[PDB]
Amino acid sequence: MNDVFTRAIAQADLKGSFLLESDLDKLASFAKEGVKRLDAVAALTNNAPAIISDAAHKLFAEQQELIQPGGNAYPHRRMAACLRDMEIILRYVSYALLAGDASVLDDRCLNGLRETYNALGTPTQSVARAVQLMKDAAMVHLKSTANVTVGDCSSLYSEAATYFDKAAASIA
Amino acid sequence: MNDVFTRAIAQADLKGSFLLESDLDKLASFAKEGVKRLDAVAALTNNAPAIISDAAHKLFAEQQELIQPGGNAYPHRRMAACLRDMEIILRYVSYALLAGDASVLDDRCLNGLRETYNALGTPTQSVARAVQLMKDAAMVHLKSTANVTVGDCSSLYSEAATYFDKAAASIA
Amino acid sequence: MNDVFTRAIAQADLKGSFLLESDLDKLASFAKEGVKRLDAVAALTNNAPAIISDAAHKLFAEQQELIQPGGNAYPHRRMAACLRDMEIILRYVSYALLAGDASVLDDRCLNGLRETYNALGTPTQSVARAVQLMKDAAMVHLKSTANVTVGDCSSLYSEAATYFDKAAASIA
Amino acid sequence: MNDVFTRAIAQADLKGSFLLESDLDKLASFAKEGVKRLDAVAALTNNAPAIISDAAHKLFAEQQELIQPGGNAYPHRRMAACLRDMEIILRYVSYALLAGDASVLDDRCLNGLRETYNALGTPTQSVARAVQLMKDAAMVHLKSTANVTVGDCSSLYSEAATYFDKAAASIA
Amino acid sequence: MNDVFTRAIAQADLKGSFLLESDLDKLASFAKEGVKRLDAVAALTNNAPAIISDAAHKLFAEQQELIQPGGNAYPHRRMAACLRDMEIILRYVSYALLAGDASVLDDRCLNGLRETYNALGTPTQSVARAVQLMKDAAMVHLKSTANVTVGDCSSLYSEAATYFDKAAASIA
Amino acid sequence: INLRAPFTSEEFQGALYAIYRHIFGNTYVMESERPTTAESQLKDGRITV
Amino acid sequence: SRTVITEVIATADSQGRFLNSTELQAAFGRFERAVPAIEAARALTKNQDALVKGAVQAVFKKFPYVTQPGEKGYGDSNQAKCARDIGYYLRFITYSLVASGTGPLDDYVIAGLREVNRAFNLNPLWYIEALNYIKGETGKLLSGQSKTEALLYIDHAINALS
Amino acid sequence: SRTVITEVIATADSQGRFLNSTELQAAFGRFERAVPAIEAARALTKNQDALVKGAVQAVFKKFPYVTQPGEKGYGDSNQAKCARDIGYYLRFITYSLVASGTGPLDDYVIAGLREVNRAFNLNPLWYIEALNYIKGETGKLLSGQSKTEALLYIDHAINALS
Amino acid sequence: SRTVITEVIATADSQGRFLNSTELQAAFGRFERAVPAIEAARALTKNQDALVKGAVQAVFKKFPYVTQPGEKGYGDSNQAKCARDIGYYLRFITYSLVASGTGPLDDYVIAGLREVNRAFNLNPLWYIEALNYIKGETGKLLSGQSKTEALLYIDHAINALS
Amino acid sequence: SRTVITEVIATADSQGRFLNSTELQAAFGRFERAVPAIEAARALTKNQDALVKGAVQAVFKKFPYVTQPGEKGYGDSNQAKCARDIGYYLRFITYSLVASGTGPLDDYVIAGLREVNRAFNLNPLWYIEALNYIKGETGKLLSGQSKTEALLYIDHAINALS
Ligand SMILES: CCC1=C(C)/C(=C/C2=NC(=C\c3[nH]c(/C=C4\NC(=O)[C@H](C)[C@H]4CC)c(C)c3CCC(=O)O)/C(CCC(=O)O)=C2C)NC1=O
Ligand SMILES: CCC1=C(C)/C(=C/C2=NC(=C\c3[nH]c(/C=C4\NC(=O)[C@H](C)[C@H]4CC)c(C)c3CCC(=O)O)/C(CCC(=O)O)=C2C)NC1=O
Ligand SMILES: CCC1=C(C)/C(=C/C2=NC(=C\c3[nH]c(/C=C4\NC(=O)[C@H](C)[C@H]4CC)c(C)c3CCC(=O)O)/C(CCC(=O)O)=C2C)NC1=O
Ligand SMILES: CCC1=C(C)/C(=C/C2=NC(=C\c3[nH]c(/C=C4\NC(=O)[C@H](C)[C@H]4CC)c(C)c3CCC(=O)O)/C(CCC(=O)O)=C2C)NC1=O
Ligand SMILES: CCC1=C(C)/C(=C/C2=NC(=C\c3[nH]c(/C=C4\NC(=O)[C@H](C)[C@H]4CC)c(C)c3CCC(=O)O)/C(CCC(=O)O)=C2C)NC1=O
Ligand SMILES: CCC1=C(C)/C(=C/C2=NC(=C\c3[nH]c(/C=C4\NC(=O)[C@H](C)[C@H]4CC)c(C)c3CCC(=O)O)/C(CCC(=O)O)=C2C)NC1=O
Ligand SMILES: CCC1=C(C)/C(=C/C2=NC(=C\c3[nH]c(/C=C4\NC(=O)[C@H](C)[C@H]4CC)c(C)c3CCC(=O)O)/C(CCC(=O)O)=C2C)NC1=O
Ligand SMILES: CCC1=C(C)/C(=C/C2=NC(=C\c3[nH]c(/C=C4\NC(=O)[C@H](C)[C@H]4CC)c(C)c3CCC(=O)O)/C(CCC(=O)O)=C2C)NC1=O
Ligand SMILES: CCC1=C(C)/C(=C/C2=NC(=C\c3[nH]c(/C=C4\NC(=O)[C@H](C)[C@H]4CC)c(C)c3CCC(=O)O)/C(CCC(=O)O)=C2C)NC1=O
Ligand SMILES: CCC1=C(C)/C(=C/C2=NC(=C\c3[nH]c(/C=C4\NC(=O)[C@H](C)[C@H]4CC)c(C)c3CCC(=O)O)/C(CCC(=O)O)=C2C)NC1=O
Ligand SMILES: CCC1=C(C)/C(=C/C2=NC(=C\c3[nH]c(/C=C4\NC(=O)[C@H](C)[C@H]4CC)c(C)c3CCC(=O)O)/C(CCC(=O)O)=C2C)NC1=O
Repeated sequence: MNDVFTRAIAQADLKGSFLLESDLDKLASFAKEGVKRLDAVAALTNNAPAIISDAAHKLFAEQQELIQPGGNAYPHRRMAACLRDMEIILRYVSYALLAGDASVLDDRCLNGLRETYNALGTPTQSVARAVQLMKDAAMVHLKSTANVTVGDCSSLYSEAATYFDKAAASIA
Repeated sequence: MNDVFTRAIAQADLKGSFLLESDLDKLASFAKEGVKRLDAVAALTNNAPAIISDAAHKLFAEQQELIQPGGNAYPHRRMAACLRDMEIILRYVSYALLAGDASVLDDRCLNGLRETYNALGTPTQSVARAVQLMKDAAMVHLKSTANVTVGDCSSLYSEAATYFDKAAASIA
Repeated sequence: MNDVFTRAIAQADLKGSFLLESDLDKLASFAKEGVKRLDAVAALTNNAPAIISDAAHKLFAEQQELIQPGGNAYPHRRMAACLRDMEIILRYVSYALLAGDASVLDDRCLNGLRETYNALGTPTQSVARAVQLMKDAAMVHLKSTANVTVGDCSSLYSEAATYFDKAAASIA
Repeated sequence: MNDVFTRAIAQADLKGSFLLESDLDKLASFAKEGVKRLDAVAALTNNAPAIISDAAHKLFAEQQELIQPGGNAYPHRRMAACLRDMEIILRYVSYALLAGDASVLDDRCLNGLRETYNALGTPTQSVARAVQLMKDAAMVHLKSTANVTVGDCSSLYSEAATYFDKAAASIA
Repeated sequence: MNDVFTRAIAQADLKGSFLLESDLDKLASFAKEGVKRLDAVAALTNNAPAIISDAAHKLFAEQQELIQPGGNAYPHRRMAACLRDMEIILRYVSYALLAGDASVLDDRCLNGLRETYNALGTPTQSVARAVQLMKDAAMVHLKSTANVTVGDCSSLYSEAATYFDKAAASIA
Repeated sequence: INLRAPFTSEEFQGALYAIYRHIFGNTYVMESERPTTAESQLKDGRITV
Repeated sequence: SRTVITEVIATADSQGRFLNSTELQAAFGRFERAVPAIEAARALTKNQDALVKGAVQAVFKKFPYVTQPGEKGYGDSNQAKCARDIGYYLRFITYSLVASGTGPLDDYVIAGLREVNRAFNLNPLWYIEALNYIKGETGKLLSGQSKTEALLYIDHAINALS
Repeated sequence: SRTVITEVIATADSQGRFLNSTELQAAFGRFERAVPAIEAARALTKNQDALVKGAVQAVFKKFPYVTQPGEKGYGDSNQAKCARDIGYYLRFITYSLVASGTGPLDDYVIAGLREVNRAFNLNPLWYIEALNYIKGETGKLLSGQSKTEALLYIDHAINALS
Repeated sequence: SRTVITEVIATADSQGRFLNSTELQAAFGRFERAVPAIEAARALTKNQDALVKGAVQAVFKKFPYVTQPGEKGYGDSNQAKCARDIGYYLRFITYSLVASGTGPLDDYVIAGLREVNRAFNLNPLWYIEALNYIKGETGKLLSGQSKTEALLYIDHAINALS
Repeated sequence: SRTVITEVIATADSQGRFLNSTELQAAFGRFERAVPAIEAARALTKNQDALVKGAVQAVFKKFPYVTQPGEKGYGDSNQAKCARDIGYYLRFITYSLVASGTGPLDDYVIAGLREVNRAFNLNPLWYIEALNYIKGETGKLLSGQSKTEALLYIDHAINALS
């Protein structure tokens, strides 16, 4: 598994060289902004039930066919699997936010997920829609000014958005 | 796994036949010449560290790209795995030499080795070169006339060369 | 782990003869009261959460010390272990009641149950009291004849009381 | 696991000295009668089920109560277990015979046997009698001078008797 | 396994009360000097092979019967086991030092160590002496003021000595 | 490979080799990654295979 | 109880090694974050009764039917158990603040929570609304990193109950 | 097949180690014992027809009843299968003699023997009688050690049948 | 590689749960310790050539015999490989300083170190002497927390060799 | 210890079967080879003093720097320990010869060799040189197969060292 530091180190090892001063400056800036990054990760973790609940409500309001008999979330076991999956993907998005790298998200969550869903009959368009709705709910929670020090966290917002978008693209 | 005797027996069973007199003569010759085979196997076993060290030195003298950053024996772990591989292959060649049959190389040492190396990304030409170097360094210890009664062991040398070449050709 | 029919068979084979006609009549009577016993077991099974809830309420009403910090039913982990033990005891009582045997009860848990409670430090007399409260709730459920046809069930009630007493006595 | 050679070496290493010329003479003697020992082991192996059957027939013709219901070997599976135990102990006696040492029987067969039979209620006296009956049958089969070169082998008979008697003593 | 904070919370909870002003004072005092304790743990960790080498040299100078044949450190296997045990005990003392509590030293390392040594014939006095010698070397290494900011650490020296003496008393 | 409570050094080391070859999927485990404390507990009899 | 230091030692022990820079830096972060956390614990401890009575009143406001006769919250004993439960929750939140981990929360609350609430028909939403009241009050009883710590632990409790 | 050389190699390979003096001495013992075993196999091969015919007739002598119509030993096909089976047993015994191990008997006759005999209602006592026969004549066909190896293998087959 | 962040994330992942306050505190300590660690890494990067030359000369001073004919220090290739190895250790030490964890050293150097030094007959004491020299020199290149970070990683490598 | 007989019986026990031809032949090879092994044991035991002194001198010739002060071999105590260790190796080689197995060497020397040598900073090349000297002097006063056995066991020890 990787973070920004391990990724840079691996690239330098491939080059066979020391980390350059520009790379050290990039990593210094990363570690400097790490406190904001921890705030964002805590925003994801503390508000996760709300994010999943809002995404699920909007998703099943949009696609009533998913909760009807013959739908892919019809019985309780299928709905529970749906909600479980949503929580798992959000949790690996939070891990990738903390790491600053998407390696854990790719290796663990999105590894063979498209083929799993294809073999299950799970509509991958609807999974991607669910991931988008979680992205929206999360973006509302990470932008919250309450209980933090006001400051510029647009880089974190964009990075979290990239993680969500990469999840939804890998699935669909 | 098979030795020479069980291989003859298996080839005789497909015919529904008892072992012939010529087959029994061949097996009696094999056993009667077995003390030299034991000496050769002891020669491979007792000089195994020397064989592997010599072959490794030559291999990384010819091919510096294996031990450069980015090379496939670069870090200590990859080099350690390389040395394990050489020791394993030499050990199995000694097994085959004792058995008089290559069945233990086919069934065990080379059973999925090419696929292993292909999936890992290991250059199988360099592996075959390592096996060739081990063959070159093992012929010396086989042909060493000290501490043993003198005699004609050209057949044993040829058989050992066929085992080494079988390993090399199954790798590449 | 043997049933009343198997107890009769075991005794018969210990004495080495066939089953006696009086024994055969006793087992026929057991089969005749089998439907009695199945209604009793259904009463135990369907009302099990209610029985355990009532028994726990009464037990922690009459023994407040278990509730307090430092008590044995404190915190949630120990309260859950308490309720789980009550569930296991009631389950075993229903098993024995269906079986018609009490050895199936003593061989099932009661061998290790007491000294497990001792190694933990759990007061065995409080477990006996909990079993007795479960007995009272179980009785007030088996006597309940709503939506069940009416008739004498003195044997079932006596045997259920015997099994509850056996649990509460082997624990304490 | 130990044999005569390893036992002598262990004693010497406890003293911290080399093996003595008397010890070397004794071990050379032991290995000179090795073919005698191989014939004894073959007599035990080739005739093992005949030995077990004869011992079982004699034991049940003597200790009649085991056959009868309520007896130790009465149930058909318990007869199976009886014969299995006899076969196992004969196998380990032949092991100790080939090894030339006794304690290999004591290690993996006899240390955990007495309390096992006591917990199971098996009379150790009957087991010891069964071992002695196998001793007599195997003594008859070992003394058989046909099929083998005639020679004095009283020491082998003494050693086999010591192993059988030690097994019986450990069981009972 | 506990630390000082968890032990304090446990004592508070057994009474059922919030943590007192004195308790929070003591815990904040522990926390403010915790960075001082990190250097003690680092001194233990960074010099562990040197500490164990000095302790082993002095122990086998004092008690030569151990490394003599017949002693319990005589073969390579037993000497390696002895050095491994020194490694283990020093590791657990370092864990106790970082945690501020000896719970890890007693729960995991020393639960049945005396019984193990007694059943194996290890002289527990010798192991306690090895622990004392390790303590002496550890004190020599903790008190080095090179590469650290000079300050009072008699509390850490005392606490480390207590952990070492507790391990020694547990073994002996 | 069956490893009882009492065993010799050869039996122990061979059982360790078999265990690491199967449980780690024929993947190389270097000398630094090998668990010494767990091997010791298994050597004493505190844990079974 | 699983805290920063306990997790440190558990990892090192499981890998059979000494504590090195990774673990020592994690412990360093624990020690640096100690003082706002103990500050929050002190602030929540001084305000025992205000928080607990306010939380009980908040529960009885959000679920008015509970206080009516024939319901779980009717009776003086039930009210006292309201106060006792909210005080237990606050106590373990302060313990977690002290220990720099959810260890006290997991051991004393989160483990066995759902089965106990099922067996006694205690609605987790009551406690969730009480904890939300505690959060709102802590928002002003504390400031800065102490407030962040307290909120993190209260939200862990909530998400365990939700 | 389980032979001396094969078990040597397999035991060394299971521990991931080279062939040492112990295993080389075992191999030496095999290579020395080859001469008696191979010429015993030679003798058994040269006399296969007489041995098999005598074995079939010995089975018919110790079990007269099977010869009568309506049961196993009746008919040309059944007796041809008797001869074929006894030839199979002799063939794999000679195989084991040559290979210096019970491997061929273990892998070709003994693995799956009871299930097959049970399914086809074949008495192991017939084959035991045939092998006791073959044992008796291999006594006089062979002298010295060769007799010894031949009889170890024949008795191994008999023990497998019982 | 095993860093503070990576162990945090792997712990939460193996437990199937979100990152809680304890792990955020560990991460916070990492992000703080980064400033001295990156400063130490930059200082060691500037002076890598001087450090390598000094370490090689220290190795030759403490083991004067290796440079003698017939031993591993004789020839220009062997001493070039000396300089290469010291460069490797220094580079991976700076990697572990940047990464805030022993991961680069464990993965790239320590994993396989013993087998390799044993196969090629490299004495670990040579590298221990070189690393002790580098330790002494960085004692003069750095100060404060940079010094202790660099020293901790250096003697992690040293204990790995011994 | 791992001898021919012990490996035989262990393999037979692991399958839960009796001892048969494929095991008796291995034991036969052991009994055949016993005579050269015991003769080699007598030869190595009679000449043990000269062998040990010559081996120590060979070590000090090949590694002269060891004798210089501040090195491992300086001092009479260290050199006495050298003589003691070479005597240990020779004694266990004699044991292994007698038992016809690597069992004595494995149990008393090989098991734990690397860790013990690393902890006390003992160079395996010293012992390799001493065993090479013992091999050379075993080239004399041993003839034929006994010399072969002694050389095989010494080469086993050397291979374990390196
Ligand atoms: C086949 C088995 C199955 C069951 C049993 C089932 C129950 C169920 N009911 C739901 C909606 C709902 N169900 C209720 C419950 C009712 N509404 C109120 O009028 C009453 C008080 C109460 C009935 C006693 C409510 C309030 C919702 C809306 C919750 C929301 O906003 O998502 C949902 C969420 C998805 C949706 O329909 O929007 C499920 C999964 N679903 C299943 O697939
Ligand atoms: C217990 C675990 C832990 C956490 C959670 C933590 C977060 C943390 N956030 C901080 C401030 C901050 N936090 C943020 C981030 C917020 N501001 C923006 O509006 C966004 C809405 C949002 C991020 C998405 C910002 C911008 C600062 C100011 C510090 C700076 O800009 O350098 C600080 C520095 C002290 C302060 O200025 O208040 C810390 C230590 N540290 C820890 O050890
Ligand atoms: C990335 C981690 C890594 C390390 C650390 C590493 C060390 C390393 N150094 C080597 C060469 C060497 N290294 C040395 C050691 C130095 N030379 C002498 O001048 C000094 C006395 C001595 C000072 C320490 C020697 C003598 C060799 C030659 C090896 C040989 O020919 O046998 C080799 C053998 C392969 C080769 O031919 O290059 C390795 C594996 N390799 C790695 O992949
Ligand atoms: C049947 C017995 C057997 C064999 C033969 C065997 C070979 C083998 N070699 C492996 C790795 C390896 N093998 C090599 C060796 C190559 N490097 C090149 O420079 C050399 C030319 C060449 C060796 C001479 C290397 C470097 C690796 C590690 C690959 C990596 O770490 O990515 C692996 C994967 C295990 C792992 O990577 O941890 C196997 C299975 N395994 C077995 O159980
Ligand atoms: C413990 C393990 C063990 C070993 C190693 C062993 C070897 C062994 N080597 C022998 C002689 C011999 N050894 C050899 C082999 C050598 N001749 C050439 O120099 C080759 C370079 C080399 C083989 C590649 C030869 C040709 C003989 C002559 C005996 C014969 O050919 O029959 C003999 C028979 C003695 C004789 O009649 O001369 C044995 C038993 N025996 C054992 O029990
Ligand atoms: C699937 C489980 C199951 C149930 C639910 C069940 C009910 C049941 N009870 C029966 C007889 C009966 N069972 C009872 C038992 C009752 N006496 C008291 O009122 C108690 C409330 C209760 C016992 C605790 C009685 C009184 C009768 C009828 C009298 C008789 O024929 O003996 C019968 C046989 C009558 C028929 O089918 O025509 C059934 C099916 N039987 C079952 O196998
Ligand atoms: C393949 C397995 C194998 C076996 C079975 C074996 C036994 C064996 N028994 C032998 C003769 C013998 N066999 C015995 C056995 C005794 N004789 C008495 O009648 C007793 C009943 C019996 C006690 C067990 C004796 C005493 C000798 C002669 C010993 C000698 O050669 O000095 C011989 C030497 C025959 C010769 O070459 O002239 C061998 C090799 N060796 C093997 O490698
Ligand atoms: C929970 C942490 C833990 C501890 C503490 C531990 C110690 C430990 N030491 C043991 C044996 C041993 N311990 C020693 C050490 C002593 N012998 C004396 O000679 C010396 C004075 C002294 C060395 C300083 C020795 C030599 C043995 C082997 C005894 C034997 O094989 O008979 C054993 C049992 C067998 C083994 O694995 O070797 C354990 C479990 N193992 C663990 O997993
Ligand atoms: C990577 C892991 C890590 C370590 C190792 C670490 C150590 C560390 N030691 C420090 C000072 C110190 N270091 C010590 C050490 C003591 N001084 C005495 O000479 C004793 C011999 C010795 C006991 C070992 C002391 C007493 C202080 C002063 C602490 C204070 O001012 O409160 C400081 C603060 C420097 C400052 O701001 O003034 C740190 C961060 N921090 C970390 O994150
Ligand atoms: C250490 C952690 C811990 C907690 C938190 C805990 C909660 C708890 N509260 C209980 C009683 C209770 N607690 C309440 C609380 C309710 N009252 C209503 O007014 C409110 C809506 C609501 C408060 C928010 C009620 C109604 C009961 C009675 C439940 C019953 O007996 O059925 C009980 C059952 C004890 C008994 O029956 O004697 C438990 C286990 N127990 C623990 O060991
Ligand atoms: C029975 C198997 C066995 C062996 C083989 C063995 C070797 C051995 N030799 C030792 C001492 C030693 N042995 C030597 C040997 C050196 N002296 C120099 O003249 C030579 C160059 C060189 C020998 C070739 C030295 C220097 C020491 C002292 C190590 C020290 O304590 O610093 C020690 C440590 C003694 C202690 O506990 O203090 C061991 C374990 N021990 C055993 O139980």
